[PDB]
Amino acid sequence: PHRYRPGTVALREIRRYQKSTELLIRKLPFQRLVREIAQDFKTDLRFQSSAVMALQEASEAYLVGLFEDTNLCAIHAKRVTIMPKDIQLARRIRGER
Amino acid sequence: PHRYRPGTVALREIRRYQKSTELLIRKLPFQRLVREIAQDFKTDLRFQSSAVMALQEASEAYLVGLFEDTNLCAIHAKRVTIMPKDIQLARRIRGER
Amino acid sequence: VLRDNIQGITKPAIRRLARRGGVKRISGLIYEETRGVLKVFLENVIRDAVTYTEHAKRKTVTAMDVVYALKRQGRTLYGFG
Amino acid sequence: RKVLRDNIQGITKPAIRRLARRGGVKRISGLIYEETRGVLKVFLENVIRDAVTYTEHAKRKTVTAMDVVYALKRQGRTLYGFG
Amino acid sequence: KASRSAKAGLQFPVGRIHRLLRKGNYAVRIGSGSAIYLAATLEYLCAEVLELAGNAARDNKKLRIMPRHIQLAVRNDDELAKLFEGVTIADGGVLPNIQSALLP
Amino acid sequence: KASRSAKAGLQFPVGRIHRLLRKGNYAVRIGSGSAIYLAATLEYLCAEVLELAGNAARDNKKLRIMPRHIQLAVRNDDELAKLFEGVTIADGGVLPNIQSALLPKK
Amino acid sequence: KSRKESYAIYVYKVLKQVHPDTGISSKAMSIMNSFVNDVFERIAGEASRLAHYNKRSTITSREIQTAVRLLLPGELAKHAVSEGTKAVTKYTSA
Amino acid sequence: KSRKESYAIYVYKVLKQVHPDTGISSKAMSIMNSFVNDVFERIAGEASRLAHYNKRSTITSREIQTAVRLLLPGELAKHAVSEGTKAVTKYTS
DNA sequence: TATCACAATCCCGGTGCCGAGGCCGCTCAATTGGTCGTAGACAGCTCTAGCACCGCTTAAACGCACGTACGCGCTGTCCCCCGCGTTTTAACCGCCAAGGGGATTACTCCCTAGTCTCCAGGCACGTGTCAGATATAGATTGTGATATCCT
DNA sequence: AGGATATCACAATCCATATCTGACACGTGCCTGGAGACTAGGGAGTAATCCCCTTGGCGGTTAAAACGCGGGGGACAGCGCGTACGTGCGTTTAAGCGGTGCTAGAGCTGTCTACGACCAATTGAGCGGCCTCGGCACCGGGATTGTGATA
Repeated sequence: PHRYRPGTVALREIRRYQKSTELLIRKLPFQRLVREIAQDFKTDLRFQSSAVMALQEASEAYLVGLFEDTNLCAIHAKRVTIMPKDIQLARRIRGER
Repeated sequence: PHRYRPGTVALREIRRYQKSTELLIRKLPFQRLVREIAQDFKTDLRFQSSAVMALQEASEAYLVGLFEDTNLCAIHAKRVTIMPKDIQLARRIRGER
Repeated sequence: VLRDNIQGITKPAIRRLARRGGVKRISGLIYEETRGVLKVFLENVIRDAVTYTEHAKRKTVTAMDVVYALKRQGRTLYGFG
Repeated sequence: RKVLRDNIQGITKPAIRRLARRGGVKRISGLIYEETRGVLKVFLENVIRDAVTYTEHAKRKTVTAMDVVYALKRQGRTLYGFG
Repeated sequence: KASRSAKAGLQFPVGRIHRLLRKGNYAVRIGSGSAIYLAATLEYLCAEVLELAGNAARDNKKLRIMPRHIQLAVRNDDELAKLFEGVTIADGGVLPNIQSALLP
Repeated sequence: KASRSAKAGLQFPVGRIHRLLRKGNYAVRIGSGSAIYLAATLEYLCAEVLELAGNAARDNKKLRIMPRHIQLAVRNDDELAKLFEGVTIADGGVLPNIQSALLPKK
Repeated sequence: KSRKESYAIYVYKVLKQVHPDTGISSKAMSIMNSFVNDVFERIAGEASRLAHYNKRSTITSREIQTAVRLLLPGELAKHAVSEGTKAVTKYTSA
Repeated sequence: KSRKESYAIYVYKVLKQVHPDTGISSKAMSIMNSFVNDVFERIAGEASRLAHYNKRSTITSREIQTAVRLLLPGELAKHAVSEGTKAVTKYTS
């Protein structure tokens, strides 16, 4: 039947997610990930229901900020696809490791 | 007579300047530049002979640090030449403007 | 105990994160890589958070602990405490 | 009083080439020189303005080494060797 | 009696700000012009950000400033986005910005 | 009269560091152990950097530590380069390093 | 019973004076309160360091004015210094 | 003639005990002195903020221990803690 | 694909010079000893408040088929960037005279801490109304496939 | 016989409206902390010197920069092609919600106790300043990998 050409559902998704301001990761998998990470620093911890929310907001802001720079670095090389080379280059220019 | 192929005097220069630790800009043009810039913030100023030295050290460290990232961004795009696109990309990823 | 939760950051979640960032087309090897990045960021923050907590002799990681852990990496977060 | 003009062209091409070589660059395009002069001017304004603020706060006229070191520290560019 | 924050035409509490400066271990002695000056700049920054936020909320057919509008009005201004260098705003979204190469 | 540095087994000054704490406006009152602890960490970090710098200077048949050697010994250490992250060192040069894609292929 | 102080009512006064017909949600007020706390601590810390480099012991209006000039960029700092001067003058006129 | 109050001779002592046959220039002494100053200011600032968050008023050794555990990265913060604890313990004796 | 002549690079070493190390006198600040107010460690208690589980949905994820466009690889062009040689122009070094500003010291007058008191401004708590969110529906729109008009 | 191209059809976004709940604006009670008023005081403004150190000038050397030519190599354009990513459909599965019980931790209050600030006096440690030398730069010169031209 109908079939959108590759690169219009993508732009509609871009325009939809850049507009709304929800949380993009499912709260429960992220909370379990946070607890599994914290297991290595103090056994039998306890997390407020808002500390996890702050960690998730910070994490999503960080990943979005990283993908913006990865996209710039990908466009720099005559492309539109982003590959791990771009992420690693962005994280090297920004000074992380 | 003799003629080094393009790209060996360059590497010899790279190996020579990465090894020695002098100052690479002539002190007097840089000092005049600093004074001409400061003219716009307080008329009839006065510079210690060591403040100019600190400004020059900081400036050269900044420019060297910028050229390292510009070189990475140029190699990223299948090149060895660095163009203003690379400098602007590096200064955008690093967060400056 | 919990094992292998970094797979909870599913591939569609990463697609949505990239779409908010402005990416039109994502390679196939990004996803795994991205998880790595995430699993490092948290390790650098949560640790500080825990350090800010067991110093106050407490046992519950507050939201101010996370806010301070962020602030001490130049990543200030407005909105929590 | 002197008025100095057109001094950014004092940072000549071979000096910029030397900086690039230290940075590790092999081949330099031809339009990098004006761009580098621009970047340098911007950084220098940003640092000299803070240095002059620190100086004219303490009721002085002589931009000291420590005024520059503080103007740099408050940009995340700590500079060991002049304090 | 007469309030101090209202003695200078301000809206931010000069008393609370002065007590915070004193009991905050910034210097030993603290002048009486410091509280008023600090409160004036704090109120100016609040007025500017709130004005731009209200404008951005009206240009979206709403009546209540939500975090979305503060993020919009902060990233969409030069000096303010310079003052907000590394600030994440919870529930702020991002600026709507598609590149030019990705467009059809 | 014995110096507190000697009692605590250090070399760095405990008295001077304690006073510097008391008159720096860090808190209203400062405990006795804070000076000793801070001095111990300061001396340890100094020992680390100076040891590595002396090594890097001996690798050049030079019996004197110059800024160049401090830079070489700080950038070649993961943790110290993480501690000197945003720091410039005057007269320090840079690390000898050429990217692969610039060398002559053959 | 415990209490905590915030800049809620003050930010709300400023809003009702600059935008008389516009409310402000709860989360936005928390954001503005965090913003005020952060800018306050930045200006005050920089002023402390300033009054410590010149071996002074008093954070007068001079230190706050210079700290505002150092932190706020460009046209922001100009207007903020102007407002601070006007306020100090009005108050000193008793 | 006002006095200049630096960490020159203490850095020199540490060096002469850890690398007994090597000297140190004057530029390198200035760099190490500024380094000690910067690390001191970082650690003291963090200890102050830690005392301030927990509604305390004293900078005990606990706060300096935590500030070291925050600022110093990875494996350094273990040896620095060991040295500090050993020094305090020998002081109390 | 193996060999040759030349243009840096490196090491030996000899001199000097100069920046590091040793040493002296003072002087300022670290140490010692009481005295005291002060915050901080400690036990109980009441109450949140985060953890655990479970039932039930249902929205979101996963896996597969396909087929389209994008990354990549090869070739060719020619523009532009490096190497090299000459000339000269402006940096470097230094010697120095003016002088302008920064540091110091003593006075003093102004502005801030400390303390008790008391009132009024701010916070927790209820209360109800208004605006954001949700559900349908219609009209506007942007995208994609196609017959038709050109070469 | 295919491309251009205006043209026709269809899924998605967006106003317009009812309606609905919850989240904010508003009034109230109470408390705690800010404002006066007085006292003591010590820190910053003012003045005067003075010494030092920064600007300006010049004058000589000399090496770094500017220019101009010439050759090569690398960046860009152009095309084919293979694959790998987006799109869509159908099944399944955990995430969300809400709800209840449990106990663990946390904030608060009183209680004590040990500990750190304050002050007065003492001496020793460290700093500025003057000598003495040994590591480093600097130059000449011999030996050594390396690089483009030969074959």
